[PDB]
Amino acid sequence: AKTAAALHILVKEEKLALDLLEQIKNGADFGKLAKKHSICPSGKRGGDLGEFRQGQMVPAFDKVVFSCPVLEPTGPLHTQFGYHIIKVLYRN
Repeated sequence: AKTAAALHILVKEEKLALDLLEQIKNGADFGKLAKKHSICPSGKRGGDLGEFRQGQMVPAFDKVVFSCPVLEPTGPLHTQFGYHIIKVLYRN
């Protein structure tokens, strides 16, 4: 689509992603979990990038945006920086 609204959490290693995967079902909070675990310069912003086009952050985003349609969180997916879990919205 032209642009998509996406929430993103970047996990350094799968073991933390495994803790993240279980935590959301047991707890359930994608926005707050990004705040708690991102601890990065893009925690406040990466945890809520708003709408952006495929040419901003990372190609793997094209793979998932072309993997699951918007309104359907997907991840954690494989990426060179670690594992990306992304929630897809708007997308237009």
